[PDB]
Amino acid sequence: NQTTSVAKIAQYKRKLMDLSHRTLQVLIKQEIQRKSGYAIQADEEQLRVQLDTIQGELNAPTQFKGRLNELM
Amino acid sequence: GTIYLQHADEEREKTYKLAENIDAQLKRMAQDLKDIIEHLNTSGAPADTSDP
Amino acid sequence: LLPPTIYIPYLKMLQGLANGPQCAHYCFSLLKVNVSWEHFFHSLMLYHEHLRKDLQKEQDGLIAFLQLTSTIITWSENARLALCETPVVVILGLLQCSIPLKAELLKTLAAFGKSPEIAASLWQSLEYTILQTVRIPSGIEVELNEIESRCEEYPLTRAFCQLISTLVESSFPSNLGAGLRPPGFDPYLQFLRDSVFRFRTRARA
Repeated sequence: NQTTSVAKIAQYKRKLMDLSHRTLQVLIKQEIQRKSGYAIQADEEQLRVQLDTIQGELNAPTQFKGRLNELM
Repeated sequence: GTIYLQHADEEREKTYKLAENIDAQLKRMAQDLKDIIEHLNTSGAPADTSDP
Repeated sequence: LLPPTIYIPYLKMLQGLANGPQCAHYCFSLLKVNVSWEHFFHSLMLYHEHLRKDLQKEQDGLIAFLQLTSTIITWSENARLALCETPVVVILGLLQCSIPLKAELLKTLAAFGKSPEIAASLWQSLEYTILQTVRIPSGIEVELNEIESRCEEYPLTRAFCQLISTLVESSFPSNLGAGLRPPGFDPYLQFLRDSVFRFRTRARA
């Protein structure tokens, strides 16, 4: 029972992550449609500062290129 | 449907759409990194993987 | 008699005295000529500052102040303009503050509203006072939201309706709300969808 039941645990976990993505996506669209309104800012920019940082960090440059495929 | 029967436009939505892709993107990357690590592990002794 | 409580009952007693079109006129003169109306608005203005700067006793005093202004302004004539210009500006300012009171000032404002063309200052106050906080997208709902946010409680709405009933009686400015939003009177009627749609489900006949 246990050895081939790992299946349910793994399946459950992936389902969890997909539901998390949809949860987040629904959570996010409830903050664009009710929320503009065009009110939205304040706290938002701080979110937005964090997000900016992380995003092109990543980008750019540096990382990607060099590293991932000197490694591959 | 309701919002559509309104003046118009939608906005400041894109940022979120960016956030989710941004949050999503690395998830993409963790997989790739996983896809690497396994390969590295795979590169390692032959004639018998099944040994002790 | 200065004591806040005596002062507020004095205001109430006079309201009772103001009853005839004729009596109302005397009450008008009492303050104007032989406490003056100006002192009264001043008190309201002061309370307003204290309230906002801060962010029962006052409610007693203010409620009385309004009850009195309302009683006279209703039973008056050309005089209405004079009181209108003066409590109108101050009353508008008071309305911005939360206050329990909001409705009441709206009722008084309405009394002030004149029959003629010179509605305009009042319409601007109202539109500005719905429009200011709200962020309106280009849709309809956002507009409704502006009203809903401000006119939170039942008294607020009833007062609002009385004021609106008065202003709408016979006229308003062209391209109202110009600059801030899609112009025109239409969004106000939409708001009523919020109201008389809801009415069926009142509390409280």
